Amino acid sequence: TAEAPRINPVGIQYLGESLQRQVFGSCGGKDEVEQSDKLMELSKKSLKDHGLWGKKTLITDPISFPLPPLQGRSLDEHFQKIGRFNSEPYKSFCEDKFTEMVARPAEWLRKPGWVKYVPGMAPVEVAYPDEELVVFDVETLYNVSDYPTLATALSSTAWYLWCSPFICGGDDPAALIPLNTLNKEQVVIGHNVAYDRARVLEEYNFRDSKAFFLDTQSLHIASFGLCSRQRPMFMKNNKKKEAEVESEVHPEISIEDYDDPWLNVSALNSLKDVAKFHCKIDLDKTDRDFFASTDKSTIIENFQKLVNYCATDVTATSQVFDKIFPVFLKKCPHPVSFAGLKSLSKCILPTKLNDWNDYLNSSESLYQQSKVQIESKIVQIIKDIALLKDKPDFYLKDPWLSQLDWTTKPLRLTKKGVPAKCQKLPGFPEWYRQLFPSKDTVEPKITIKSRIIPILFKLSWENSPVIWSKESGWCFNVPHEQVETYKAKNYVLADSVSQEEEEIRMNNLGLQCTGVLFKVPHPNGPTFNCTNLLTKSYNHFFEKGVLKSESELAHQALQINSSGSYWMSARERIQSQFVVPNCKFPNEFQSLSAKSSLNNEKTNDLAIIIPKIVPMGTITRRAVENTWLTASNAKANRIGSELKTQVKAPPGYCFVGADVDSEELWIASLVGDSIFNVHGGTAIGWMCLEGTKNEGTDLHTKTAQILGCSRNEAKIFNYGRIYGAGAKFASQLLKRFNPSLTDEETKKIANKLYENTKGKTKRSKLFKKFWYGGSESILFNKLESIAEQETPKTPVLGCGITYSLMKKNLRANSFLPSRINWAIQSSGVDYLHLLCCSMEYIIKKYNLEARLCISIHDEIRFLVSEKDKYRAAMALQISNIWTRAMFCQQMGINELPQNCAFFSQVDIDSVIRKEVNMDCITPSNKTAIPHGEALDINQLLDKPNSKLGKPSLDIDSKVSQYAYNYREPVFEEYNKSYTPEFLKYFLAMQVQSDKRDVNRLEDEYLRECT
DNA sequence: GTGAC
DNA sequence: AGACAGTCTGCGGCGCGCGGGT
DNA sequence: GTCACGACTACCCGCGCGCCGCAGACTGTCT
Ligand SMILES: Nc1ncnc2c1ncn2[C@H]1C[C@H](O)[C@@H](COP(=O)(O)OP(=O)(O)OP(=O)(O)O)O1
Ligand SMILES: [Mg+2]
Repeated sequence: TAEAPRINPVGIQYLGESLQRQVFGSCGGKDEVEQSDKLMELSKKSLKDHGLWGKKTLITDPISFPLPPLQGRSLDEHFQKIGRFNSEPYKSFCEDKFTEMVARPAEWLRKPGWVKYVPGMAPVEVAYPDEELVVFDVETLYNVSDYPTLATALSSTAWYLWCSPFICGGDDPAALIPLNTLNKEQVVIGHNVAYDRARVLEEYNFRDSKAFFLDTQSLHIASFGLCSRQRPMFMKNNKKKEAEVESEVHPEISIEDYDDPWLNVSALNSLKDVAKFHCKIDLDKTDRDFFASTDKSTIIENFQKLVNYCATDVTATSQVFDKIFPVFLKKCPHPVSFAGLKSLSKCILPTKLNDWNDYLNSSESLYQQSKVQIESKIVQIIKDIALLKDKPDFYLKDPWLSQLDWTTKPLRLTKKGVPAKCQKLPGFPEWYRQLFPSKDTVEPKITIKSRIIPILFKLSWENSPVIWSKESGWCFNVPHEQVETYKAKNYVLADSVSQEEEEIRMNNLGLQCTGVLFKVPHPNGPTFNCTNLLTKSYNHFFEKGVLKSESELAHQALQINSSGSYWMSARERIQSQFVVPNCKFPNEFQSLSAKSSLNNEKTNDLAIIIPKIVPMGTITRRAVENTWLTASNAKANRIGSELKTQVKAPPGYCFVGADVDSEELWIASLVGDSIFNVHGGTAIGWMCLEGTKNEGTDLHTKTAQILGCSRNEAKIFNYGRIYGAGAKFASQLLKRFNPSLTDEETKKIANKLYENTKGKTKRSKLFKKFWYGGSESILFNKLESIAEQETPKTPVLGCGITYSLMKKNLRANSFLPSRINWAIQSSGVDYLHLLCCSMEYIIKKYNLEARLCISIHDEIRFLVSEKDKYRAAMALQISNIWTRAMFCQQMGINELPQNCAFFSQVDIDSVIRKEVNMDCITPSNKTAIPHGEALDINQLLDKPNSKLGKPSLDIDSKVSQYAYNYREPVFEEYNKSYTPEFLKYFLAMQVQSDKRDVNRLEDEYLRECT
């Protein structure tokens, strides 16, 4: 009948016979079990200590369907051969690059288009440079338009200059530089090259391009780190540079270089600093103001100077690249890294123009309408208050109005005449004067973020007025009788200095002391001070009634603060995007499919945005985007949060997308389970693999149900406990999730959870310090151990770490937590690169009509026509299973669990959102969007027209030419240092639950070693 | 300052 | 009719709190 | 009954507000 499931000694299911044969081929691991039996016993003991032995898991029928064959006897051979296939011929052009540079022409000619100069010959006019490799730089007049003005290119033989018609006697500034990227394969090298790519004429096509734009900044960051640890490590570099510039003498003996050697191997990200560091070139930056002008006649003069400046920039960039590139080849030697770098350097965003303009208009209009309306009333209140200065008796009794500086200076008199020398407001109180910045200002300025607002809005805490102090922040007065009682409420007294200042101010104003000052609590802790009382996390106190106001505008101010902060943060970046319409370039916007079959109706409003993506902008080799990878999600009360819904597909096309499930937790569990060689050998690995997302039995959901919070808050809590957070911070997090709890309750819960999770600690001379008795002790010990190696490498692809964070460059300020995080956060980049390479290979092999659109970390999307949508989903599933099998085989296990093999959901839609069934109603958008479609593996297999067709025979013939070289895995290199007796005794001690047993094992080891 | 020696 | 020494008067750079994302 | 350093989520982007160091114009004796 049906096939029977296969189960380990632990109740975990594996793949079926067909999937096993097509993925892992034939393998045998029977010989390890004889050594593994002791480990199994240890694992069994651990599983009995936490009560997970004999507990049932999820068992389902096996899945079997045919797959495309592999190109080697192992996954490493397959991936290396496909990487060499996808990396050519750009890799050959990157090498054999010229070293000597040709001479510069004496005079430049002003002529529209492309002009080529060859030493010894006359200048010529050309249509395209038509070169394999060039170095490129672009200049533009940004205050006039977004279109380029001039450009220069350098090759191995000649020089090229491109001039716009706008500076050659024209009134139309809309022009783009042509390079024939749709038919000629080429490599263009530049510094921040995306900004230059955005100004190329033939890049505005839905059909794929054939040019590779390479960036030196990403190579420099990935190689040298730039001390970009986002800690005052970055501050010490600037401080040391300031100290060196201040000193006019250079002593032979150097102080603080012994303590911090890494100060000598770092620079900044700007091109001038990189050139000064690597190539010792002093690059002057003075002419950059000439491109800030409004009149174009300025550019007509000083033409030769500007062209020479741009050519000097080109020369510096070439000399920097010729030194940077071999180092990058040395640190990252796997072809998949280069293929992923090429894949992530080409992205496109199709939009529409009128919708974008309407969205911008509404988003600005609502914001200004709210802001002006509230500010008018605040100014009116200030005007009414400032009129009573003539009666000292009325305001000297008010508890709030008595804290203002009611002092007036005399009017100056010069030679018995009016001086009239910049006197802003004579004979007025000081608090009123400070509102006006200068004499020209006629109306006082005020904002809800000002400091005197809790004085203008009479605020009370526990039915007591608030008092501003110098040393502390906001405080309130409690009489002597109840001082002990409020100590039961865990409030904290202020320091003695503020007490003395309060005493002297009350003696100056002429009253007697009746109590003491208590501090308003702060969310972070008792040490921090409170400075603002109208921000987030004070709304709950306003709802309860602890914070009270005598004015109705406090609640409206809180609403306005909650509603319009993200627009205030991102308006300038959102409104300054470069959008190119269809009506201006009618010969460019070509369709993805060759058989267009006309159908140009109702397509009169189309646009394309090219993002400015830095492929490697972090120490962990992640990509950086300032606008599109920092975009908010749609919310019911947030203005302008519908940004990502503005990306729309043209008629006849759609978006197919996916996102990886529980990514880095799975990687950490795999690292922890690699010691025992069996999936589920540790308690956390067994807890992670028991259920699936579709049944609502994942670890994040269970944590949320136990803690009584949402799933995102559970994700934060779980990712906070790992990477080294304390119990006090966990208690503060629990307080912030549920603000109705008591301090002791949260402390007890956090203490119990940390005791159950991590365990206890032991210090021994032989085995240093180690955790024991917990369900995640082995994982913590392994993560601590792998970060102290001499040459740290990524376990999957073998990428190296930056020079700034290596051991030999550090004697103090170890920066330990980043070195702990680095490997786990850097494995995701390799995951993404493998996924992209697999998708590119499948698309090229089976002639699908698809192209990558956007990749936000572990989320990816593709633009696919209506005919090949389910084939694209199938290719995504195959890529996922290949990547997971690669990860499992590299770490030493030749099996894969069935539950984690495939994506949970695959999304097909027409816009970009997080969930298909979202109306996306915002305060600025009043129209709902129809829902999309989401599919799992069984529903995908049930549908027709989802099967791949006939393949091309020549692709495999081209792939088979490349070579394969065997390499040894990273953990196998790591395991050579330790003797097996040390390992077995350490593993035996890590699973014990009492100090006496560990001491006995240490004594037995000491007796055995002799 | 605080669980471990 | 300058000389110059006090004597204010704003103006710009810097750090920090506070929000968005995986 | 002492003790010896431990202890610490991570990676990115950017704006408004208070604070302080200076460049510049204005009297006022002074020659
Ligand atoms: N506060 C955070 N701290 C550390 N890492 C985080 C944090 N938030 C997100 N990440 C990291 C860990 C994730 O594995 C990785 C991918 O992001 P994300 O998809 O949001 O988490 P996830 O994959 O575990 O949940 P899900 O299964 O719903 O996709 O980014
Ligand atoms: Mg995910």
